[PDB]
Amino acid sequence: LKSLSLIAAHSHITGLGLDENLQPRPTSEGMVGQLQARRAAGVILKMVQNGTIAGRAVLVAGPPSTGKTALAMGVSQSLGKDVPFTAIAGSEIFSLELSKTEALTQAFRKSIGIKIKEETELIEGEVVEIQIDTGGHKQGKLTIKTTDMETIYELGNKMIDGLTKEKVLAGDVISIDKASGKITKLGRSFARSRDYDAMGADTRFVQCPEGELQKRKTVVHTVSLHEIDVINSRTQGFLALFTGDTGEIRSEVRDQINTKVAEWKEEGKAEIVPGVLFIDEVHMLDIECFSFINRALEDEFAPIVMMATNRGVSKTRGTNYKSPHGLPLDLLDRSIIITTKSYNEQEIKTILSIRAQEEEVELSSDALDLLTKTGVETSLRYSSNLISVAQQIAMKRKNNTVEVEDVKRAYLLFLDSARSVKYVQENESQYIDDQGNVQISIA
Amino acid sequence: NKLRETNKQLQEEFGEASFLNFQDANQYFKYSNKQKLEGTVDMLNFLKM
Amino acid sequence: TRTAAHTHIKGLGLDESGVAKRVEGGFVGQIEAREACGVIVDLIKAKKMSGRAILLAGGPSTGKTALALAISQELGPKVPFCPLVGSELYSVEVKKTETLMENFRRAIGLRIKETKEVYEEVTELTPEENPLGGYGKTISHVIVGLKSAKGTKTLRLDPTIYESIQREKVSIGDVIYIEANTGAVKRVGRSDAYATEFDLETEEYVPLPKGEVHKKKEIVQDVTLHDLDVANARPQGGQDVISMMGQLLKPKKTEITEKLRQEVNKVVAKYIDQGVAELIPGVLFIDEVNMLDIEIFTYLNKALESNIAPVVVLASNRGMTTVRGTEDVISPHGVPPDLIDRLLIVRTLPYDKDEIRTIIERRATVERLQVESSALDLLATMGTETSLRYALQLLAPCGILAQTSNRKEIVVNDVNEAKLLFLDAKRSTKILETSANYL
Amino acid sequence: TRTAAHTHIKGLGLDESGVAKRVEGGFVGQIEAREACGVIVDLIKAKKMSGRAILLAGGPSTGKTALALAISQELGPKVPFCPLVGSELYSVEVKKTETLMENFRRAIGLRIKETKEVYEGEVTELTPEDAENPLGGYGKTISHVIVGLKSAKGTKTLRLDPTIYESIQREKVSIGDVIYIEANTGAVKRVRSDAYATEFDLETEEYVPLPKGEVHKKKEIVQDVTLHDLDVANARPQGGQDVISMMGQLLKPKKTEITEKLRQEVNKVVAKYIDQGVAELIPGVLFIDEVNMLDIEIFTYLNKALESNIAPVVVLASNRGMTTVRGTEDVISPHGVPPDLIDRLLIVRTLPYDKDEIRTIIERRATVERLQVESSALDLLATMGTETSLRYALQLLAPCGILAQTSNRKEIVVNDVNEAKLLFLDAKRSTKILETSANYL
Ligand SMILES: Nc1ncnc2c1ncn2[C@@H]1O[C@H](COP(=O)(O)OP(=O)(O)O)[C@@H](O)[C@H]1O
Ligand SMILES: Nc1ncnc2c1ncn2[C@@H]1O[C@H](COP(=O)(O)OP(=O)(O)O)[C@@H](O)[C@H]1O
Ligand SMILES: Nc1ncnc2c1ncn2[C@@H]1O[C@H](COP(=O)(O)OP(=O)(O)O)[C@@H](O)[C@H]1O
Ligand SMILES: [Mg+2]
Ligand SMILES: [Mg+2]
Ligand SMILES: [Mg+2]
Repeated sequence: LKSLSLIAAHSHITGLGLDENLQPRPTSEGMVGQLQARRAAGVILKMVQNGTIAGRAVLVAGPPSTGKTALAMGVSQSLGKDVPFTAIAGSEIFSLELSKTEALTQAFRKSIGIKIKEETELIEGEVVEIQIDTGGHKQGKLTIKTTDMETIYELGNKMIDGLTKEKVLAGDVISIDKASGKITKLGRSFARSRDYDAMGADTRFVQCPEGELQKRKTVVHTVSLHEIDVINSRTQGFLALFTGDTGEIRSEVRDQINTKVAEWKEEGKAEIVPGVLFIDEVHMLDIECFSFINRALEDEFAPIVMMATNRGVSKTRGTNYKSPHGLPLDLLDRSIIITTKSYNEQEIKTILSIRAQEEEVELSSDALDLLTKTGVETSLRYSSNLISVAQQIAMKRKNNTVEVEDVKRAYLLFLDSARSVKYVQENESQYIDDQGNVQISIA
Repeated sequence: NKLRETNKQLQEEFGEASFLNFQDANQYFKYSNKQKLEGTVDMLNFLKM
Repeated sequence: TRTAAHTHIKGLGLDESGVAKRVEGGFVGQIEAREACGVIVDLIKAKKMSGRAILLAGGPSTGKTALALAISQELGPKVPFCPLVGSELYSVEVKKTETLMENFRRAIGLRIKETKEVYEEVTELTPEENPLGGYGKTISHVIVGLKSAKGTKTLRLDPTIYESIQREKVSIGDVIYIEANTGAVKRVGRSDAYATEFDLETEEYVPLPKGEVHKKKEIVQDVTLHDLDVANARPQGGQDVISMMGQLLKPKKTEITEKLRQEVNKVVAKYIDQGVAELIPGVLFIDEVNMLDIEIFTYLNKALESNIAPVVVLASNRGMTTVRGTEDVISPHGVPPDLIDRLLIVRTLPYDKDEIRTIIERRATVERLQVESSALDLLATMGTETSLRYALQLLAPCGILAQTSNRKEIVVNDVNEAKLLFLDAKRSTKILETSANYL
Repeated sequence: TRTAAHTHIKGLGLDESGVAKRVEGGFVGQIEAREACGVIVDLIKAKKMSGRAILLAGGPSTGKTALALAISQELGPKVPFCPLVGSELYSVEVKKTETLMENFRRAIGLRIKETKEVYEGEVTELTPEDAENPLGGYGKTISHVIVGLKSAKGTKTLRLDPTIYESIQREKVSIGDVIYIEANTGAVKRVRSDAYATEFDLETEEYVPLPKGEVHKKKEIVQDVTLHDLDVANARPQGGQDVISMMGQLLKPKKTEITEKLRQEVNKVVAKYIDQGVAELIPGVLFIDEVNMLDIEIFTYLNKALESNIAPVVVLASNRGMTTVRGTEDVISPHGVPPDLIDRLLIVRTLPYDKDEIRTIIERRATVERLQVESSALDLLATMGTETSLRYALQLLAPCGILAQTSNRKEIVVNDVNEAKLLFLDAKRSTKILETSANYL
């Protein structure tokens, strides 16, 4: 209902096609193939909603375009609401106004959620009439009214002073805290609704409340730990969640608020919920961040952390050795690896068909087969991008269907990555080299 | 709905002010009703926005 | 009446049914690229599907920037268009990825509609008392009157508006317009009715407004979400503490959080669901993308799978180079292969002698200059021999030399002298390598 | 009800006279390391001399962090413990040395204990007792002020010095409803009685009850803070509308280079207070995990700082061998620590476990999280725990429990762990796949 989306790169993924005993369906909710990875993801999910053990590291491997982010999107859709899911890439950790360790700590505190229950008692929209008086400390007893309920209440000097600030005719209905708080204007009644030829932005006509004004209602409140720390970081820091100037909060609010949340949990009025923190593009990161993650995995309030990468054995950012998987061996020791194999021709056909129907594109069978053949030759993302341009060129030819020749025209229009590489190889002199050498004189 | 009823009241009052010098010539109270009706209905449209 | 290597490109010159002729829109040659880019314009104009990227490759002086400008012209002045270069991403105030995110949000715009009823000299004003309480003194009501042109009308209001107009410091006999939405009123000025009240004055004469006592006008506004979230985050106000502090705070932009993005997305979603707002996806242009870095490229992938990602177009001229930040990664156009897998490639080709000659003709025509046939024919000779841009720039000094000897047209010896006066790259480096006096 | 690789360690499990048994405190194996850690615990408990440091070396997953956590548990909830990692020392706001020094001081705490004497209750009548003026005068000269007292389990009546006339000038509670006075210092404190809650249908102040217990109370107050909090509060401003306070309210108070003169002043005041017999300083323990991430500048500043008077006892952890310490390249050193720093502290050696130790560890891990594992499945778990790693086996328990839950069986079976091992790959198999393929994986 609140989908402002035009599309998404993977919007067909809505949960995981599992069942009672967690068996991956062959095709369900924009997801095809890689059954073992889906079963592992379902196991991790059930672990997450178990919510009884923390500090687990799970790593997702695979070649490019294998759909490792597809699993993350699927599990995020599966868990849905009431559980935080922070999708963070590896590049935003580099801030020049905040230590990388501090940013990682903020992310970790973000992924943990806490809900609390609180109950307020208040009389709403019942202040009817003010009977001022002998003199001094006047209006010591005035009635209250709703559309269905009335009562007379006596007022003291303190309540007289409270009413003195922003005095009202009391012919309207005003809500005042019976819980020894303050007053809150609700608006104006219908009697004076036709009293102004011009309007403002201070008071608006308000309905007379229905039922008894007195009400002691309880409210649940959900918030993550990072916000609850930043709110006590300074005298007032509600802008920090908006402006973004956290300011590297010192490690005194953290432990004291951990003790506070433990006390709240023991009182039973607050319930914690361990969310999932997902990190895409992990292979670029500093070794200091890796060690900090190594330690932070041991914390009691450690959310489930899932990593995604595609590089194999390569240099790590911060060292001079080509470590396998792009990560230090220590981190690999304390993690769980879920490899993903390549994709198949039938899987390619199903994925391309799902993409085509996602953007409500009518596709001829032969054009779909040609797209599958190309996606076997080149990457599948190539055809998953060419589908839209083929639809556009078919529209330009005034035929609703995507004929084969339209797809061929789209293919001939845009170069393949390999085709572009080959053409550059043929025309090295024309382009500019890495040594600053280039030729522009044809003759 | 009441103010739309006042629109209808204006219509029955005088033809959206068409019959002012021929029908409403000798009655001024209905004139003062007609000034209120459309103004208040436009104000209540503003109130609904 | 001035140009800088452009502004003679009027659109893409693509006819109906997607066809490009030879000479149109100040554009010649490279038909297939224009066809493809027109298809891209159609896709953007569909406004259905967003989040794509397209990179075009070619040699120097090929018309890539011209292609992008043709795209922007074809789209029109309604859809936002944010040109950019790789270097501007770097900053000393916030992260590179963050600045990329402000640009990303700046690319997409939104058109909003709203109607306003306003009331517009002033006949009189008078407040109406016993507060029936501990308050000192107040007025039960305030009655005022507005003159305007299309008849006058009295007005009854609350002493809050009386206070506001008192703070506006407006004379009793004056012209006033009052906002019905919130009650904000500003001093329009001394109305024309009370002209020459004294011999000498300073207040503006402010001719009396011609219209009804109350006027309703329709306002259509086109803004981007980037203005929206910075407006949300930045505080406002008058004398309140944070207001003065921000007034003296040197408001440097700092790391807009994603919570504002979620909130504004929710609000605009419910507004477009109501049907008052319409979202217009834009196109963001990054010229000379080889200057970016690995971090920017990876976060570019991540932002490219985002929900409200606008269509972006990339430009480069590098070949089998090594992408900055690393040294072991040799990739075409200095773009990492994972990013290359995520967009399309449009090829562009060098021109010929005939095409260069036609470019010279067009460029001479737009600047209101006369070129002799033989002079233009020889201009094409070192246009091909050295470069197109050298001959393109040579034209204005030749025109100046023609102005020297009082002749509107341009002759062969004039351009020969111009070539002798100003050297090209090849001749300059020849002199540099020949000499040994630090030159 | 949740754990993360730890919290099953209940202290060090060291008996009297320093002896460690096999199974205790969730700890098995590495007897001598536990003995040395208990020795260090006793040395810290001596609270006599400070500045000593110790580093412990070993292979990965050898329980170093477990040993540190056990030490922290043994010390108790009074002496402060400051966990830290080498990377956390870096910052973009202050110097690294400033962060190190402030953490050093954050390690050491201070306990202050004191007692106050208070008379409280309900006052039947608040009226001073007039008397003749000793000097030739007139009017009314108060000699004493009688104060009524009324509390649950104890009630009296007493009189006070008429100097409280200014104290009684502003209380705004009631006619002697609930009061709070001091003997030596006097003063008053607004505290209405619950007996008048229902007399008014509305009330914006929650009625307070009468004091319970003796009408006079001698209650003690104990506070435990660190000197870092002390001099942070000393440096940080306070107050309300004054210029400095309002400026700091919008200044985003980033920490910046607390000067040494404040350190000297707080040292002087705490010294004079402990000499006064009212304060007791408690040296703490500070933990730098994964010290190989540090740099030469931090190492040299550490060498300088550990010679200071109030340097707390620190514990260092590393798992490097013949490595090159960061910052430089020519310095080859064990554990990536410069030799001069090594010369200033002792080394504790840890040793790898065996098959039986790994099996016992897996048994403890199964028991703590309320799981049931068959003996054959447990033995198999031990088999690839030895074959690949202990941490992989420890992590694999939860997925096996999930698979068992899928088919509705509380226990765990061999084929369950076979399926779990098939689903989740270890490091060696993963790098085998990585080296076999050529599609960028
Ligand atoms: N198994 C799959 N089921 C459905 N869609 C898939 C699958 N694998 C890949 N895709 C599609 O491929 C696109 C890109 O996949 P992505 O996760 O970015 O690849 P990588 O694993 O290289 O990150 C996604 O939009 C997704 O829709
Ligand atoms: N077909 C064309 N018609 C008109 N002008 C052109 C054409 N091709 C290139 N130009 C000129 O070339 C310039 C753009 O060069 P461009 O190809 O963008 O350089 P680069 O290849 O370095 O991006 C523009 O000023 C434009 O006037
Ligand atoms: N004797 C032991 N008793 C209980 N748990 C142990 C023991 N030895 C190691 N562990 C486990 O090993 C983990 C700590 O590994 P550790 O040796 O600290 O790694 P590193 O060598 O990298 O510091 C803890 O989760 C703990 O449960
Ligand atoms: Mg990888
Ligand atoms: Mg160009
Ligand atoms: Mg350890």
